[PDB]
Amino acid sequence: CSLSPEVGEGPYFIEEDIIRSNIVEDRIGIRLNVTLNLVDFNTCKPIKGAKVYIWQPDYSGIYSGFMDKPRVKREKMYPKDPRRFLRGTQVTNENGTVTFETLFPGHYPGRTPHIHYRIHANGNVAHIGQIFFDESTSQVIQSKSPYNQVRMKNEEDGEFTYFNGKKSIINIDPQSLDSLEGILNLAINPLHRSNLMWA
Ligand SMILES: [Fe+3]
Repeated sequence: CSLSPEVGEGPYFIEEDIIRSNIVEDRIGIRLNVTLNLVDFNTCKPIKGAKVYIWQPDYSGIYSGFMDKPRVKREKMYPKDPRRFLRGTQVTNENGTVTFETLFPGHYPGRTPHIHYRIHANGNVAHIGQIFFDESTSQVIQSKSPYNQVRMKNEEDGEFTYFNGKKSIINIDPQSLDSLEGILNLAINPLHRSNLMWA
């Protein structure tokens, strides 16, 4: 129960209700279950009814909707393809929990591997961030197929450094090396209006 850090949205958010737990579609990689537990910063009690969005690139660093890897611009970015793999939304339960069935993310050049997330509560964009991986685990996974077929360090990454990525690393249960299980506990502020959206 300390306020989780926020991190810039980047350019590839797509504001669509795709409410599902399994976001893999046709993508290939290593299965990762991402469980996020949300509490209200103020009370430390779980937050119920919050919409959690995640989005991430596939193993070779492609984002669905931006598969033609277009030029990035400060002005509002619009997806060209209709694919939505590796994107989803889940609504927190009584316990403040959502779980997604995803893959370990690939990454871009000039970025460390991560999964984005954005949370709506009370019709406000309450919190935007990024999920990072412990260096040892990331190294293990990147040595396996298909991740090893195409890496900026956490500490080289502008976003990780500037926005406290250290407090935003997902905890992977090591014995889960059938499918990986990851837990990240977050404390957010449902009254906060984030200003970290791309537009
Ligand atoms: Fe990204």
